[PDB]
Amino acid sequence: MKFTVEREHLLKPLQQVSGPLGGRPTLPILGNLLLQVADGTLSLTGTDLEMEMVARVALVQPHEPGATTVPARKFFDICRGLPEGAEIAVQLEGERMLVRSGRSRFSLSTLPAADFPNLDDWQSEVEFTLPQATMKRLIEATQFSMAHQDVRYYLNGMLFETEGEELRTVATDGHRLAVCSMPIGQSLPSHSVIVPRKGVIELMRMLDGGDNPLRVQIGSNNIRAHVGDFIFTSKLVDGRFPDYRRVLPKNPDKHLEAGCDLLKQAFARAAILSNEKFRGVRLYVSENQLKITANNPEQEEAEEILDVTYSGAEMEIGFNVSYVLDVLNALKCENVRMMLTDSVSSVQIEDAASQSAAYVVMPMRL
Amino acid sequence: MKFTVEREHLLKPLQQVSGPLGGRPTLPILGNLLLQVADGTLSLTGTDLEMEMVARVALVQPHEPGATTVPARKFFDICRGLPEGAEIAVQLEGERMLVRSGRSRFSLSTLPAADFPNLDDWQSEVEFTLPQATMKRLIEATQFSMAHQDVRYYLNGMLFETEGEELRTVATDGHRLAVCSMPIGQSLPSHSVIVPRKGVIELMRMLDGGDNPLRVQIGSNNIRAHVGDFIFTSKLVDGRFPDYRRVLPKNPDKHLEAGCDLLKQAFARAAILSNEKFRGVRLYVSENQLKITANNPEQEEAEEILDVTYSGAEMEIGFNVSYVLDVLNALKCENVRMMLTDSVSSVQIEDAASQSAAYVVMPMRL
Amino acid sequence: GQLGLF
Repeated sequence: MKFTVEREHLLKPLQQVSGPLGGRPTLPILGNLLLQVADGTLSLTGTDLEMEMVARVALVQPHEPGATTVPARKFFDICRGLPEGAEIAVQLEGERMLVRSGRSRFSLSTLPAADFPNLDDWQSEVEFTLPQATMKRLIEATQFSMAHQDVRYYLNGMLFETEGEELRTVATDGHRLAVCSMPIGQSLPSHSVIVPRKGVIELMRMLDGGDNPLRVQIGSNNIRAHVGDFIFTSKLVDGRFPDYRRVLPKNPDKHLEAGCDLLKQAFARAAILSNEKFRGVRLYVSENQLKITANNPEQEEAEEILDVTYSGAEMEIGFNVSYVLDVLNALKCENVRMMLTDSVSSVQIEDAASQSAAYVVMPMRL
Repeated sequence: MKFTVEREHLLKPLQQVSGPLGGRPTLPILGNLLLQVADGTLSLTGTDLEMEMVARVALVQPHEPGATTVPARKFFDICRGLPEGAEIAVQLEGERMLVRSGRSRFSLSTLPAADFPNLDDWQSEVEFTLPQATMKRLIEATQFSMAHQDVRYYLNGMLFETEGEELRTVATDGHRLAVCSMPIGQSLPSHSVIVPRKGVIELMRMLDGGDNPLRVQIGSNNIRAHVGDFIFTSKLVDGRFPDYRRVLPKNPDKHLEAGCDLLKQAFARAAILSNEKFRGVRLYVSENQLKITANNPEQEEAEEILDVTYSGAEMEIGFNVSYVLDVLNALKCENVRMMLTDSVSSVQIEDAASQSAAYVVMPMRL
Repeated sequence: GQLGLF
């Protein structure tokens, strides 16, 4: 295997493919990148067994076919450490790979390419293309609501659903939930799959905000996304994900509308004096007014009064202020609508001028 | 005690006095700021027992004298969380301090001002004024060579020594040493003290990068620095620092000069394949050339070659690449001079154009 | 304390 290529043509690919690597976790081989030269193309692959990130680079200079694996971090650091505009010549020398540039020489240890983990072949059952920004909006709008290390591992991921002419994402940890849907102009079969937490992050990080669209392929046990010269593929999580339709409040008759930023800043200041453990704050809703209060064990107290639009009945309701702030931070709109029922029922929050995304938060008891 | 002050007039002082605090105060009151209103001025003090930072804020609005202590981080967060241009009204009411701004209210728990530590009185024995630029230069040039958590406590700090018209700083961990001296246009008595690591970091933080003069006062066991409306005081370290004069290589006749960046970049790359523990690298100096090599347990090897200016004799010497990198990263010059004697001797490194700062690194046994 | 959605 042999190839010479510009430093800048390797940086992004190396950065992207090193994404699935959690340092030196499982097998030693997983800390290595798979290098393969076939045709006039160099392929780089990083994996963690659960997912895989593949980069393809055009080889305009002379090359020889072959494959091997090398330590990801070191190879990347070497390439990054070389001067800008540097030509990097790489050649496999038996058990080691020689990297040369200018008067800099590096010999890296290898591991048989034949032993590099690879996701078994699978077949896609659903395919569609959509703008990168759309996939970005979908993930960002709900990512913060995925569970982290919950026993019900199926919650430690994000649901991706194709329904009608829309793609939807759902995330929840049992206390709060986020759902968002966008139209892709393509008639799609009804399908639902759970993407592992790390896959969601990798997918998100894989977007360059470019104009080039994203090609998504979904199978019974895998999901794949092609962006430019990168191909990401991840296994899916098994288990029945809760139905957001069953979680959305059934009778949120009381509707409060307020400026998202004044609301966020008020909750932010009040949170300072909330219990560090439970983060509870109290909301007192009255005609066109919202009063937010917080107190902690040492009996300190925060009180915020805001003008809002509300004509319903008076009520008090508690919430984990972090869950509320997470929502207001994700909405980043002008005004938000809070739809309540009672003090022991969840609340649905959403942009006052858009129902494409909805958030559900269970109140706290106190 | 009462006062009303605009938000932007409190943020800078609050940030500065919260310097000595660390999220985990060792004593409850150390997590509080002492607030004192007297003679039209509001003084704020933060301390960790070993050092204090005092800020004086002029009160151009109605006020009442008095003092108390309140949670530093909570008060700071409330103040910065309020909207720009906010008027912050504060008043002590027994066991709590009330903070009001617009329709936001906060009640903070207090601790008696009488219980706040202050370091029992001391007497200045040496005093001098210097440009903030000089203090910044002295600290930046040597800070990295201080020991990190060494049993010989006095090595974890920085030596400040006055000699003739120069102020000098020395730092060493036993393996490498940094020394920098600068004239300060004053005839001073020969004196030296050791400033604790924490105190050094604080002195640096208080420099605002302007023309405000820096007034320094040194006592048998304390050092104090005054810049603008800020006063920093730290306890000194009771130790017997080593003499940099006695560590400087005894006449290193072999002078090698090279570009600092090229030299740093070559070392940076070679270090990638060095032992992740001993971080050893080898240098081969010959007629106008330098070859840096490195290898690890995995049997990986790195080699760098570069043109330099050298007329001396050939030799092979080993060094901890991190120690070498720390020096080159501290030097912000065009060319560096390395002064060697032999393979078993330490090397002295300097800006090729300035002897103001010198660095000594003990070689590694081959 | 905290309530659960499901």
